[PDB]
Amino acid sequence: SFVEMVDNLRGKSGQGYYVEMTVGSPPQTLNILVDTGSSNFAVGAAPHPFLHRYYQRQLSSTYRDLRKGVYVPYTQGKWEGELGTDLVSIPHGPNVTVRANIAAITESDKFFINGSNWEGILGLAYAEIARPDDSLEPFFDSLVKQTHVPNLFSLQLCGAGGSMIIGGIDHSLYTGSLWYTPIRREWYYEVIIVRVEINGQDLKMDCKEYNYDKSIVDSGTTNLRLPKKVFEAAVKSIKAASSTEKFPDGFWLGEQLVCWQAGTTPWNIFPVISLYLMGEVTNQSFRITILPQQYLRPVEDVATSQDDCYKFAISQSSTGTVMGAVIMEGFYVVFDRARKRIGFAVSACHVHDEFRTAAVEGPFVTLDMEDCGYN
Ligand SMILES: CC(F)(F)c1cccc(CN[C@H]2CS(=O)(=O)C[C@@H](Cc3cc(F)c(N)c(Br)c3)[C@@H]2O)c1
Repeated sequence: SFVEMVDNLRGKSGQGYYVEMTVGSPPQTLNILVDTGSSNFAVGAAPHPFLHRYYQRQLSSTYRDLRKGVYVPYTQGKWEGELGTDLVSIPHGPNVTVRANIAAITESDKFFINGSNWEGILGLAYAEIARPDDSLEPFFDSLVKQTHVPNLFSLQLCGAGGSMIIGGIDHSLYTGSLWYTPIRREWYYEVIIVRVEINGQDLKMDCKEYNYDKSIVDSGTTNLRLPKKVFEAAVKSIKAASSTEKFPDGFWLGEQLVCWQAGTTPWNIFPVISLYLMGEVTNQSFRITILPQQYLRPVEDVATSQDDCYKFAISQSSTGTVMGAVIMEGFYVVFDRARKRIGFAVSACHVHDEFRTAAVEGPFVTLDMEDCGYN
């Protein structure tokens, strides 16, 4: 039941969101990062300073060794492992157990994070981007093939963890309309941005620029990441809007804190960002609106806790647009694989203050008939 799956996520935008899973027989419990930006299921399978626990294959009587290796480099971080299959379940997910491919991680570099509380990663994207290649069936594909569970899941990520609902839409997790954008190609969850506004002002670029290389929805990435040209325009607009405030050297590069007296963060001087996504009907679109409460990521540190401190959670990308966790937060996002579309609605934990709120609004119509896809 969906009600049983509500609030089955913990974690952060910055260090990711994780769900409890089990692997092996008898079941070994692990926390697993939920990642719509990759397609491998991999778990720590050897001791590591940052691992609280790990998959012990010798204690699983249902483990099968595939006698093959696998290497996965992400944008940051990488791991190497041995492939096998074993029985996998999600205690606070669907009431099923399936046999799935598992990469047992034996070596890693800057993959595991100190204090994150997860021990593996669940890549929920498509086989096309699986390593070593597309012949390695991803977990969700195995889940759908071996059970009767409908081919879709939804994510409700919440900031200061959320819910992953597998097999259907939980109407209790959103208000207002659910708006759908097509999945352009089934590899990453690739979508098309047709228009960008910052505080109501159109950036006025050829819309292909917004999707340069590609645009994807990626729960495993913290920031909104933008192609260079779009990033520079965004920073220009946000800097102009917040000009009454002085920001530290390096703030706009995303690795320097800015702090304000507790409760006094000047939210109002930062603009809202609107991303218009391609609709299901020709030249119609809808927008999701992003508040500074989203793109200024709070950095919890007891040492700095006399004040409220933030990092700028928009970054320049070399890999195309990435709608990461800070974008997904506050929205109910439906990965409707069966109908090749992604839905957005306002969730119960959407960000807002007394003047402004995150929103999903449509339809909007565009005159120009250009295809905004880059490829
Ligand atoms: C082919 C591939 F593996 F799917 C691939 C390769 C490069 C980029 C992408 C896009 N998705 C990536 C973006 S990322 O910033 O590297 C985070 C990564 C998951 C991840 C890896 C990590 F280490 C750590 N700590 C954390 Br937290 C989270 C996503 O998965 C996918």
